[PDB]
Amino acid sequence: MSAQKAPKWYPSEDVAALKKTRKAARPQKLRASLVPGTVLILLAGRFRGKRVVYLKHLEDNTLLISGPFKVNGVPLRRVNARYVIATSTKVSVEGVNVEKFNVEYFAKEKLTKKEKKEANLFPEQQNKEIKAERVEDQKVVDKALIAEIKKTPLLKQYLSASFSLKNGDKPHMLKF
Amino acid sequence: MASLPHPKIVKKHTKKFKRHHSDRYHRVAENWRKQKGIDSVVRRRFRGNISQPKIGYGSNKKTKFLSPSGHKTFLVANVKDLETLTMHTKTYAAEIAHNISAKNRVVILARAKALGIKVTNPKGRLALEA
Amino acid sequence: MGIDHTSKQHKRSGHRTAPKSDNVYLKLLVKLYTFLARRTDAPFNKVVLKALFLSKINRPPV
Amino acid sequence: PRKVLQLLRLTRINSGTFVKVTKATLELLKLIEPYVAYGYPSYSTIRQLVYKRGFGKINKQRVPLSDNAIIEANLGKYGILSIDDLIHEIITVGPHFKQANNFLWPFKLSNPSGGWGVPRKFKHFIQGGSFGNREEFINKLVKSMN
Amino acid sequence: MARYGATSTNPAKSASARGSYLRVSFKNTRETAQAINGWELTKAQKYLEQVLDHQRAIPFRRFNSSIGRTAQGKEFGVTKARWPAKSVKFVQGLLQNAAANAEAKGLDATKLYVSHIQVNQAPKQRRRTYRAHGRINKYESSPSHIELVVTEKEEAVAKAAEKKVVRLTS
Amino acid sequence: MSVEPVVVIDGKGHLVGRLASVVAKQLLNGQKIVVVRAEELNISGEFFRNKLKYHDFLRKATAFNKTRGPFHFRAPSRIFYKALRGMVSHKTARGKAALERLKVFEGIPPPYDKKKRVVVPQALRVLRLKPGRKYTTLGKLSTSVGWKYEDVVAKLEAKRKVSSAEYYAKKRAFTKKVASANATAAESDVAKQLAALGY
Amino acid sequence: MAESHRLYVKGKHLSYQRSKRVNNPNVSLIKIEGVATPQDAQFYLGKRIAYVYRASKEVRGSKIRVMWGKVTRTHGNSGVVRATFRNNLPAKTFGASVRI
RNA sequence: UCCACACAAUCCAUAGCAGGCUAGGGUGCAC
RNA sequence: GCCCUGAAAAUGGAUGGCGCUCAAGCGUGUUACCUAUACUCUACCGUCAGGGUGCCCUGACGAGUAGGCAGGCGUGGAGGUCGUGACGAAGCCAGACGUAAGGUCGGGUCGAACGGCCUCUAGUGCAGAUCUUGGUGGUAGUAGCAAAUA
RNA sequence: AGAACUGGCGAUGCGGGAUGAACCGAACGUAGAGUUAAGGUGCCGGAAUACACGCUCAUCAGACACCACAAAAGGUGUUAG
Repeated sequence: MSAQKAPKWYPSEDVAALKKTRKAARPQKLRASLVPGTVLILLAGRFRGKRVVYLKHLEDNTLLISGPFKVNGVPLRRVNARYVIATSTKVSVEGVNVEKFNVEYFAKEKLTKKEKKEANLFPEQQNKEIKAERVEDQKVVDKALIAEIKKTPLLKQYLSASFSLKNGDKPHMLKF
Repeated sequence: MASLPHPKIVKKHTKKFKRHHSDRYHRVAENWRKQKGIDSVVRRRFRGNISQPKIGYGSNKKTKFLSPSGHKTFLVANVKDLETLTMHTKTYAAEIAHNISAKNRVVILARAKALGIKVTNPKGRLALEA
Repeated sequence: MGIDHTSKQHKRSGHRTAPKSDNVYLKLLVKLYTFLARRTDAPFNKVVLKALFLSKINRPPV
Repeated sequence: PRKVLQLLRLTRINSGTFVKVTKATLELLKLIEPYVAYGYPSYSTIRQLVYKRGFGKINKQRVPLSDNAIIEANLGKYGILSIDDLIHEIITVGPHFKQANNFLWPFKLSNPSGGWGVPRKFKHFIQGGSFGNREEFINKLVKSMN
Repeated sequence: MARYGATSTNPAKSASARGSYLRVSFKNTRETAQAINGWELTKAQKYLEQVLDHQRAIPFRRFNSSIGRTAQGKEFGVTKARWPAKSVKFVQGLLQNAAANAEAKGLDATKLYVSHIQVNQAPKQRRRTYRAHGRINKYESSPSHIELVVTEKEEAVAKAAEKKVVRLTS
Repeated sequence: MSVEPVVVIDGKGHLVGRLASVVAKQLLNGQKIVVVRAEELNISGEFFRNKLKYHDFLRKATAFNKTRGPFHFRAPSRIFYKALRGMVSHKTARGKAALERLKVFEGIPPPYDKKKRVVVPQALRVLRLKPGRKYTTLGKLSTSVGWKYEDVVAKLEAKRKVSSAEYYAKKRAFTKKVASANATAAESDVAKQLAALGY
Repeated sequence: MAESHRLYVKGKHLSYQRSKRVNNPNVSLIKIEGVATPQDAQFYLGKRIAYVYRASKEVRGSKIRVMWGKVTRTHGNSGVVRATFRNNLPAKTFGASVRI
């Protein structure tokens, strides 16, 4: 002001603009590598089966998976591999959310949820092979070669994923 | 406010422009003095020698004379000196004088907390007595 | 590189607001002149300001 | 020879100035010569040259040749300042295009990428170096100065 | 204990002695303090009586310069050794002084070992003795202080106070 | 060998200076390298000029006055060891450790049955061949210098003799174990092989 | 013919983790921009990644310390790779261009 | 006194990720 | 051209070294790389252009002894102004910055005094001068304490 | 030794050249990223055991300038013209 030297005083919320240019990744990056986005599935191993949502790349390969366990629970990864091939659900992430928190129904919903995509998967597995499919899952990397098939398809599957990610969190404090 | 005190740390030279041939002789004072003669490598002003003081090393005008906390410190003689400081609050930190006695710090500490100017006055208080 | 460029930097500027002002009045009056000069057209007011700033060598007895 | 550089307004290395077509310049250029690579850059490379390296006039500091600044600003007594018009007009070297080539003042070039812009400093285009007049090579050279 | 250096121990537990401004070679005593550190009072007394007799050498780990060598190393093998009798005699005195404090406190004949011994050159006294060619060189004497604390604590405490790493994560 | 922990190298008819370049660089990589078959390495050029260079180095090794170094190394393992010290920065601690990581053994040291291996075109055959002012084996240089050599070739002859026996029976048993393809086979599968890679 | 051999070649340091309990040693994460072919990584692994330690610019410690990595294993398998460092790197040089 | 050894500081089910149970030749072992 | 021949020197071998010889030689062309504080760019400090409201902004230039000039730091004391003090000055470790001269506080010592600001003045800032004086280490547990033999 | 004309050193860092006031590149506030000069790419030592070819076999020889030597005579049926 005035006189007399001269401290502050605060501000913000501004900018600015982009828009056509908003967009360009936003589907996409998928386009370079193929595939859908997350939630992604154990075809293999075992025949009938299973679901997970890809919370993390620690880097690609080293990937974080989750579901629920506030108390006694159920497990969880950081893994460089073991088993996973993609489905047909896509979000507007690739693959970032995370911790290993969930909880309310999570295991079970994800279990009912899998049935459908897996049930869609096994005929296409019979149509191609099965024993062979393990070796694909084992990789993890991945991605280019063949991103296919159908499955049929999303709406509920997105809902679990969107929640899982939101779920993945927690705030509320705790000592244990 | 700003993240600009991250530049103050980052910029440096907190090389520490000491005397040098300081470490060899104890007498040689830790404080800097210019290398008068030619023959000094330092006077040639290369790196590895220690850099010389100039203005150009100087940090951004906004960052200067601030704590790493980013609050401006003003040394506070008494209860009175607080009165300007409470106006600042968030802007300023108060550093309470070495001169200050224990009993005087108490009044000053207690009043400061109500003002909402905690920085280094609680640290200094713990120190004197607790 | 250099030169004309080095020479310009090598100079100087230019006036200078006078060394010390014993008179308070002279310190504000000169500042008042740069003030008037700049908001309007007046060339004289800008000129007078420099001269008041220089010492025995600029200030004219008439 | 330095005082003639100062005359062309090549103040530092990787400085640039355009010159026109005449024997007199050349003869003055001959004293300059082992300072210099020179030649005609084509119609396009000059467009690429103005955009990155150009600057602002006196009565203002440096303000670039960038988009807004040429279209609205730049003084221009003779003719149209606008980006395409100005560039056409210098290249044709017609009336007061020598006043057009009273640019704001030097283009300050990047060092060449890849050193394809640097064939030997030692040599002339006749020795097999960089030095001397060369039309083709100057356009290649300027591209590298980007 | 005395007006002191670094005691770091306990009054109930320890016995004290110190010697003030004795004139003896500062290096020779330093050797002796170094050599007869951690040991009892009885072992040390025999060790020193042996020294005077030329039975036991005192190691000169530091302090060199045509010191006689391994007549026997005794403690370890090391070239340098003497058996400085005067310097030994003052420490015999110091140990006897401590041993009497220990006895008086009622600490046992069995009691423990010498935690701490130092040696400082205190002042160096002035003196001079004249030389040839009308020039002067000085011959001076070193007053020395030696500190002793003998402690209750060495065998026992080394177990009890068992005593230093630990953890991890609040 | 080209990995991270092997490292065993075949000296037979390899170029001394060339073997030493790669060997130094791998020791700088942090491997512990065992250079084998030391007498059999060759360094190109006529022996006479080669011996003249070494002879001066021996003549140098005649003094200083003092005792305690300098040195001229008689023998093929020793020659090669000298070669590394020159190849690697001898000033520094890093360089010094890299030097400690070499072992050079003549003939074969106590059994390394695992094969010693040739380096990417290191061998003197091709690397002579326009040609060959002569070419000199390290065993030929060192007979003239003196003998850690005399015992080493003596062992080489015994090692090669013993191993040469082994290799004949090894190979016999291998082609035998092997005749798998002397075709069987076809069995749809071979079509799979041709495809399998193919695509 | 070959194998690798060739220089192309850019990369990123993702981050270098100088980590123990005192148990664990030191890790370095590298992401080369596109490179090694999936095949070129896999038949191989042990490709040595050398970054020069130069002046960039202003005064960086411009030293005759040429740095060499090696790829330990992939983690990323088509892209990202694990590396470790052994030497001494210049000062907090995660970020910096990877290269031969 | 010290040798050898524990402990910790330096082709199938399919949970639900992962495994890893159990119905029905290749290679590690005190050799 | 090459090359040998001409071609001999003193403490020990080198072209910087190892020392390769269809080259790691040398010459002819040629491809790709590497590489400075350069050059470009990002951020920002001074000067000068200048602009604008004790303050903010644009762009250019910007190593430096002798040396000129200009702004600033610190000292003992005076006066006035703002105060500070029975745990002050002072000390040593540290803690925060100011490129920087310095600066501020804390540990835990200490047991009476001390800052700021303005204005002034001066027994006013040191590594050194075979500099002064005092103190202290290595030299050392070293030379000497030896020619009437008592 | 003593002039002229000029650049540098003095008073000019940094990069090259084994080291090295005045040789080359380069004129330097800070810090970073990029890319380059001079000059270099078997190892030390970035970076090629590069590509087309030709000579040389003495260890010539790894050298702009430099306390980098080598001549007259040059043989010569060495190779080439």
